[PDB]
Amino acid sequence: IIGTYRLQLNKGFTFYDTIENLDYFKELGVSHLYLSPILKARPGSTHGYDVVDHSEINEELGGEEGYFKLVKEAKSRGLEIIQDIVPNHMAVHHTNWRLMDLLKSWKNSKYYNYFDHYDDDKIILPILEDELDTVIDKGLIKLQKDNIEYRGLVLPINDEGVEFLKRINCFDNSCLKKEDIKKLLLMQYYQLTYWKKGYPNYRRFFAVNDLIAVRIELDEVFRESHEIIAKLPVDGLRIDHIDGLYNPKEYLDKLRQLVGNDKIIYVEKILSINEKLRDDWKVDGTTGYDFLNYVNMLLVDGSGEEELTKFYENFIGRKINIDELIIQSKKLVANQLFKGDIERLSKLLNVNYDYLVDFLACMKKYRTYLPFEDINGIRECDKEGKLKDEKGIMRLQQYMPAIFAKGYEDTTLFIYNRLISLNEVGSDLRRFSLSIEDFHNFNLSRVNTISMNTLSTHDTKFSEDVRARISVLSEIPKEWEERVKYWHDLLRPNIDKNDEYRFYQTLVGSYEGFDNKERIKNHIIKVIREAKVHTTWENPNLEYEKKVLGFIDEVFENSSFRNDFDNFEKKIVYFGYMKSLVATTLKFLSPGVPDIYQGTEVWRFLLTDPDNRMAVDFRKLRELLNNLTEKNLELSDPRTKMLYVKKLLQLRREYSLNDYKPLPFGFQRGKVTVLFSPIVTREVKEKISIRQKSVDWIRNEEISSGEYNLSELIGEHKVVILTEK
Ligand SMILES: [Mg+2]
Repeated sequence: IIGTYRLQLNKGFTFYDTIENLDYFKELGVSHLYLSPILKARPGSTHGYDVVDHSEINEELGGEEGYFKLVKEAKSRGLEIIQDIVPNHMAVHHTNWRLMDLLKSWKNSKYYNYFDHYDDDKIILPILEDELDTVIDKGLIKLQKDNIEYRGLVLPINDEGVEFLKRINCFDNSCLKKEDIKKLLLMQYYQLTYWKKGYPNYRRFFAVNDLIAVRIELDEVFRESHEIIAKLPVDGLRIDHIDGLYNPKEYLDKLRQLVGNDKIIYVEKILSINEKLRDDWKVDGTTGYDFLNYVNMLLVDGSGEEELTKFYENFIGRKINIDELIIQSKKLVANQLFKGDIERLSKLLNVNYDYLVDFLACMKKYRTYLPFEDINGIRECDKEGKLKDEKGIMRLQQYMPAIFAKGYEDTTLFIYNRLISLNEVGSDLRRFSLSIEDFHNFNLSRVNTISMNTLSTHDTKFSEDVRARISVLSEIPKEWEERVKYWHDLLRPNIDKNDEYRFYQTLVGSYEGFDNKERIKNHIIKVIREAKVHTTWENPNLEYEKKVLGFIDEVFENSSFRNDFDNFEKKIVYFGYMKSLVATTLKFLSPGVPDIYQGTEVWRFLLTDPDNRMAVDFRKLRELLNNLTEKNLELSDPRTKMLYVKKLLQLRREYSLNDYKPLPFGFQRGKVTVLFSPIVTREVKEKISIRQKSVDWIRNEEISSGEYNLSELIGEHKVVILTEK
């Protein structure tokens, strides 16, 4: 109802670690703690999306005891929970006893249909670090009476294998041959392979072999997998990857039936160019990528579009067309990561493999929702009317988001580097910037929504503050161009200029001094592997990657670069905070519910997961909150941003806001007016009329009715908030 605060739970931050910080959250002003998944995940999981037991609350977080202790402790200071749940899939680990049961007994297992496996004879688990023969030859498979172990993974032995071991009267590695181990493995209901020379014959999360989907569309599977979930004393739920479901609508109807229509439910689901959530999803919105990108585009200055475009082209010496890039990247991922699944979907749907890859690469939204959506939702890419089997399309719909996500989010976003502050999850790189009236129209359609407004998550490519700095370049492209050409002649890098160009922008976004350089180094390596041009996760080009790492060591080692960059960067950083405050105000005061990624209630520069997964120093945040004040804060002081978070969450509790009236450079909701300027490096020339005695809500300094320059109202921060009386 007022604000959500996302916490990344794990062993290093447990239910008890949360309990210690409840007074902080309360005083910050937030109403809901937005908890990461809490069912038992693999031991040591830093994130909890690799579920291994549906019927138990993760002991590494505090177990069932800690959770209810947390909840009751939290409610006792007006804090509610929105609990992240993961319906679609589980992890291949021995701690997943349901899955082990299927591996042991196959058709005799009650969990035979709980898992989305393709074939009825075997399951192929491409999880070996080497060829099976090599693994065996190295003796990396340890035998017991009734189980094998590989790299700490325990898998059971079926009846036939155990009969074999009794025949040869041998139950450890000492009393049998390598070809005996071989024979034993070949007769297991599971067949282990090298992770690169095997297609899984089961449905995954995207292309993650470790994760196998559960068949929640079957009513027994849904009941069992939501047994603990249904008992949770929580105000709300967030649904991970709902687009993976065979029938999301049916799933939401059963979830609503289960936990009642009063709970707040958000879905993780990426919306495209004009899409909205299905009317019949009894759901209160998404986690807010739509909002994020609307603000994100608004922060970008349109007048720099042509110049940034032409320089990018000139600097890499290659023109890049975005629509072809998107298309080729989806086709790249279809063939590289999902060839096995698309081969099967071709046979199921009676089409040629290429036509089907062409169709998936054509889809302009993440997926269609037959049998509820009409068949003409696939009409436009199925130009030849080949796709007709309803259930086949229903089946295909489960893979459609994986092509969009892996092709656009995890490939295109790491290649088209014109201005990477835009390369975000849920973005549309076909557009560049957005207007205030565009922003108003977006809000107008959401005036009564409680959907999340967020600018940073555990999956966003960057934190909001990283994007705010890089977007400043759009306002000063000429100066930007000068710097890059000098840096490029100064350093003489033996690498792809697209990688080099990428790096510079990343430094601009994330600069906190020329130390701690392993973060940017690891990130850039991740970037170019995602890009899939000179290297990949499956086949790292160690020779190229070393050139890239060499370049970055040279950079941090070049006094001329450091001094030049440092001086350019002072401007960026100064203007970036401004954009960040504008965005921040927009997040708390637009229609919808504002979300806070842990630690980002102050300045915080996070790159891509896993960099955005670093520990948050709550002790420090508490000390800042303790010493909070409204004068004379340096813009770059962390208390400046925290001040906004605390005062706008507070605003949310005292002033009614259900109302939205657009202004040329702001908007009104009740007795609240927001005035801002997304452009920050140039003085805004506008007259503004304050009709009535108002209060600067951050400064608590009354402003009297009258005409004003806008530049005087918004001052250094580029945003003001006015309340009446
Ligand atoms: Mg995710």
